[PDB]
Amino acid sequence: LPRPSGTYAGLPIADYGDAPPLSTKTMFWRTSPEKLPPGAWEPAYLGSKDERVDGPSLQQVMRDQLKPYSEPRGLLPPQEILDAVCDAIENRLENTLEPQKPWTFKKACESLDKNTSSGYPYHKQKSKDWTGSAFIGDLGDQATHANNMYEMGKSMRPIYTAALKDELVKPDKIYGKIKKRLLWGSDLGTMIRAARAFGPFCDALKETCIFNPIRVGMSMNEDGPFIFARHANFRYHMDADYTRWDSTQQRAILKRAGDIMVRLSPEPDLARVVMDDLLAPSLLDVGDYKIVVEEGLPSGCPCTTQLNSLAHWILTLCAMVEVTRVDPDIVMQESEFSFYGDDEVVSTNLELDMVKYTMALRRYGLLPTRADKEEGPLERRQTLQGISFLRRAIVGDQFGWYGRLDRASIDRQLLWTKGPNHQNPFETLPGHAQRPSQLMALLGEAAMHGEKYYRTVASRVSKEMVVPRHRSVLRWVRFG
Amino acid sequence: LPRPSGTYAGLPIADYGDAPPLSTKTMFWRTSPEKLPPGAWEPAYLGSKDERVDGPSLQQVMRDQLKPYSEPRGLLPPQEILDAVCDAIENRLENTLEPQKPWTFKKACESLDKNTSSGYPYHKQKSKDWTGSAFIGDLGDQATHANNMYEMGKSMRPIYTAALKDELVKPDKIYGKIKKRLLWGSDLGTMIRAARAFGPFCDALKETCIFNPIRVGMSMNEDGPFIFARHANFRYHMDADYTRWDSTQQRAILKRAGDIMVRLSPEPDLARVVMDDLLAPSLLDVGDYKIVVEEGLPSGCPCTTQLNSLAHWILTLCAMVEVTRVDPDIVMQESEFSFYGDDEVVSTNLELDMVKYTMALRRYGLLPTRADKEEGPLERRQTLQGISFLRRAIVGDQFGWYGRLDRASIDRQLLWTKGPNHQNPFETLPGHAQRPSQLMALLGEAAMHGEKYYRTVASRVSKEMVVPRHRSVLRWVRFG
Ligand SMILES: NC(=O)c1ncn([C@@H]2O[C@H](CO)[C@@H](O)[C@H]2O)n1
Ligand SMILES: NC(=O)c1ncn([C@@H]2O[C@H](CO)[C@@H](O)[C@H]2O)n1
Ligand SMILES: [Mg+2]
Ligand SMILES: [Mg+2]
Repeated sequence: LPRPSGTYAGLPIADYGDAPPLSTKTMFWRTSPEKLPPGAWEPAYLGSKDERVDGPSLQQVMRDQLKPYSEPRGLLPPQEILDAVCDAIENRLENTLEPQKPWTFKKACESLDKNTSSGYPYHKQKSKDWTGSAFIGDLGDQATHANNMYEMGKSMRPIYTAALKDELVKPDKIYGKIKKRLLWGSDLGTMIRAARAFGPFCDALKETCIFNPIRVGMSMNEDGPFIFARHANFRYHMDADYTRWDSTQQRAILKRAGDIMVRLSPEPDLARVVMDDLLAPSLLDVGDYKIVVEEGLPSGCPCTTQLNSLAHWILTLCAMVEVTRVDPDIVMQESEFSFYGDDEVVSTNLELDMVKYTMALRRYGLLPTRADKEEGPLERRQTLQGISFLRRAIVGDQFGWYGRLDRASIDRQLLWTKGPNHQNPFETLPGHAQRPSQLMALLGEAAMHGEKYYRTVASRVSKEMVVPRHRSVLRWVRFG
Repeated sequence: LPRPSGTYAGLPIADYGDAPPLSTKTMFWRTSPEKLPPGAWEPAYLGSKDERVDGPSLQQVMRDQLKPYSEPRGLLPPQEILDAVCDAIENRLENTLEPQKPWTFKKACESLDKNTSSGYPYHKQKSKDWTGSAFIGDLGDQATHANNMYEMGKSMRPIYTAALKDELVKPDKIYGKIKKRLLWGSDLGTMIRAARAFGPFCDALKETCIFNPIRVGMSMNEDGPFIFARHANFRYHMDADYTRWDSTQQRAILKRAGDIMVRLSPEPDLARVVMDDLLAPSLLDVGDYKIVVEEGLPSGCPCTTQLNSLAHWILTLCAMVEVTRVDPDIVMQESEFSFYGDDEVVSTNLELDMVKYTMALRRYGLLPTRADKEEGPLERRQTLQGISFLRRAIVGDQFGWYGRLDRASIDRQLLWTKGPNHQNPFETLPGHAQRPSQLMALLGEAAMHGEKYYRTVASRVSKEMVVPRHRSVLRWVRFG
């Protein structure tokens, strides 16, 4: 790790790799031996061992995912606008966030998801070194060292591990041009430091997820109705529907978001050291090599999705301010935003030139796309109905607004179920005894589509009855 | 109690009275010996012993309050409209209310406010016969008999006790034309029966107070923002601001509201017996006599304020349906209502002829009044801002909507404090050690008016410090 030399997928090699091989397995199993409807989604490509198609290696698929990181960046928004929007944003957070006490090492440790990997360098499930209150063994060593560096304000180089997302995808991403989504896996030391540094801010932010636009932490079922009611106070509604959000980010933008997180943290000088590490040119371990990724979002650790949401807030406000020429905090008097990483809903009373708005977005290097996928510009509508958020269509009736999962995704979840990793997606789980709460929730989702549809998906079990009456589950899913 | 003969205050005497004399005391004490600002509110008239003015007897003041009950009633809304709106209303409640289990005698008993009177015939504070889990002694006898009548579906005649409200009033109601507000005090037996009958429905209703328009049970601070956000989804806003709501009610309207409560109750046949008793010509004990009050609202027991809110819903929908000619449930797709007894906010997208709307209201015998108190018709506005609800002005900024208590009422609460009953309102409590949470809440209210105003009312103590910074209490009062 002196200085880089060599190139992989268009990016500089900084070191030999330590990551385990990409997974060739999926967690999805068919729920029935029957034949899939034509055009059905299926688990993403499993690589050379994947019986369904002869395709490239997982590594080559990953190589494709890394291309956008060497694309030239877009332009910075005009400096004066950028400063004004960041100030307005930080100021809104000062007026809303409840000041927090610092997180302990112990709190940082309990916060981590114990079911995912520790990443570099042990790449073991976190629970495997977890007593219930602390990390011991290898993980305990790594945790404790990182924590000492944190308290001394000393810098550590994060090391991320590249992976590919096991998820259902439309058949074309398997039988046409193979595509599978890139994942950044943080290292345990970095997760510890980020958690201690930023946990307080993130908790304060979540408590605020209804009246601030960063919606991370919200309950669709509990908060959706209030949040959507808010959006509906405004005349115009839209969704830029971005392509490649994370890989098109500018670190310079991310650093402005980071500055805000730092200043709003209980231990700002300790949190600066950590943020500077997160945002410095990143080491990504693709297996054979660790490569240097200077640009785009390094999406590994616990609080990046808030960092990303914050960057999104900054950009959206920048574009709106540039076009309408109204002050960032005045725009926020006339608008309601929802952000969750790249996911967005923007509602405003302001009269926005959509051609200019799209061009500004594209100029910052973002890739917004129209619903109909035709050559731009973005459209705006005068009804919230039809826009979506967190994968749920936004619906309004006489009782209020709410998020509804579309019939296709409901159908899909009836066709697949989660289980241990395996090679052949079309295998049926022999367990024939799953889906406790899952099923119930699916009844909930379906009830919201009317009795006709609900009666069909009440099909059914098992392989314990019986079907709750439609009225009853509809009432239960919408109301207290 | 055979049949009526004789007249008191224009109403028929049915029996000799048993009520204690009207109170000559107030619970309010000055917080300081200083002289009141001119025009300051003061506790209502205390009768012949009231040092501040030579005025009539409390009884004569009450006699005046009873006049509206012998006024001829207004017209019933056209039958076809009345049926349609009631059906739409009952139907909305069916789709929203979570079905309930019957209340036990024990549950009915614990629900009662133990700090108020038992009314007829013991007129003792309820706590005085209360073990912590059951009524013993006299109250136990009365409770247990009423409860047996309830379970056998047997009818009892309610007996209400007239009182006059001890509250702060504008000086003119003390030094000009004396006025003091009539109160109906239910009898313990009736409270038991109404509670067992209607408690389930009322609890189911309260759980629903955000997405149904009967707002009884709401928290201004917690629910206000969501509720007001809902209202703000609509274009037009208004408030009929009624005079003498309760005394202008038609029992026939109240019975339609009652029918709905009955059918939506877990023990409908038992609840019918009770509702028929509540709504039958009522015995009101004014001291010397029990008089028969056939019309207006008998506002005694636990659930009348929901009954009254429901009647209000019926009337408002009737007037809107009559004028706009759109179906009651379609009106409820295009509107948001809030009702709390006579207190109302009506928001709609519908294009309402306000002349026709006022005339329809007046025809049902209601007395809506304009903000400026000039000869009608009611106005509508296009902003919610400026309308009030539950005595709090409705305010909206970039964070959302919320209820704010006006500076005058805040000032007032600094000038008076609650204490034991006494004769001279200008006496200062010698206790000089009160107002724990009270003060804090007052800081909250004042913070919402800006730092300038907030700094002044931070005056202050005591007679423990210190003043929380304005930012801090503003944040605490608006947000989580
Ligand atoms: N489309 C969505 O709802 C979503 N979820 C997460 N992210 C953001 O994208 C990153 C990687 O997917 C995360 O860390 C978040 O910042 N976006
Ligand atoms: N103005 C208000 O907010 C209010 N509060 C209560 N009521 C109704 O009026 C009756 C007597 O005041 C109660 O039982 C309720 O039905 N109105
Ligand atoms: Mg969206
Ligand atoms: Mg009002």
